[PDB]
Amino acid sequence: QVQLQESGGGLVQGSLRVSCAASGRTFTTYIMAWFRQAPGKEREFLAAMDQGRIQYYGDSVRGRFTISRDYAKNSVDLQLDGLRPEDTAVYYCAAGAGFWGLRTASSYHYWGQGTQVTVSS
Amino acid sequence: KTFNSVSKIDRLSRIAFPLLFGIFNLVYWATYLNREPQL
Ligand SMILES: CCCCCCCC(=O)OC[C@H](COP(=O)(O)O[C@@H]1[C@H](O)[C@H](O)[C@@H](OP(=O)(O)O)[C@H](OP(=O)(O)O)[C@H]1O)OC(=O)CCCCCCC
Ligand SMILES: CCCCCCCCCCCC(=O)OC[C@H](COP(=O)([O-])O)OC(=O)CCCCCCCCCCC
Ligand SMILES: CCCCCCCCCC
Repeated sequence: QVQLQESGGGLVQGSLRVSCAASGRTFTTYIMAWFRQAPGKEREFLAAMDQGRIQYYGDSVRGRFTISRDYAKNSVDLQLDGLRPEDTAVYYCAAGAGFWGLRTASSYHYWGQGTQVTVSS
Repeated sequence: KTFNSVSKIDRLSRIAFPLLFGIFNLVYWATYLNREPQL
């Protein structure tokens, strides 16, 4: 059975690094992505990285968040810099084939449990 | 001169094998046809 563990901090005043490790399936040939869900708002696409090491970013978080992948360890990491109060949300790791997507959540079949992140001024 | 009776194994297999094969086809096609993402 496939699992996507996540790890990272919960509260910042700010820089952070949220990591995601996959088990039960090698995602070398899949796109690994990070999504974000704030309270009440719908799930939105933060970043994605492809087998060709090509990186796609959302407009809201272009130039701030940096996605990377460790293919040997089967993991995807997201470095977060320039945090703001509206960045408070649950951050989700996902893996998929990118059918009709690379930006739609429906294209990703495997999802992590989510990690809370909060920014306090 | 006695004769062999019709095998009850055959009698119940006639109803079992087609029935199980049809149920398998139902489950297989149902669980595999509707699998892709949609817009
Ligand atoms: C598809 C499986 C379905 C199993 C259905 C299971 C149905 C079931 O259990 O029936 C008993 C069966 C034999 O039944 P079967 O109809 O073939 O044999 C007749 C009858 O059962 C008696 O053996 C005989 O009567 P009697 O004793 O002399 O009075 C009669 O002799 P006659 O009339 O010719 O003179 C035989 O013709 O043998 C098993 O142990 C099953 C092993 C199954 C193992 C199956 C492994 C795949
Ligand atoms: C008699 C059958 C009645 C119905 C049983 C259930 C039918 C299932 C249809 C196929 C469902 C499916 O998606 O595949 C299930 C698994 C393989 O799973 P996966 O590896 O594709 O995730 O596929 C399998 O492991 C095989 C499924 C069928 C069970 C074995 C039937 C053997 C019949 C022998 C003669 C009686
Ligand atoms: C017993 C016959 C079951 C048929 C299942 C598949 C029908 C095709 C649906 C597109």
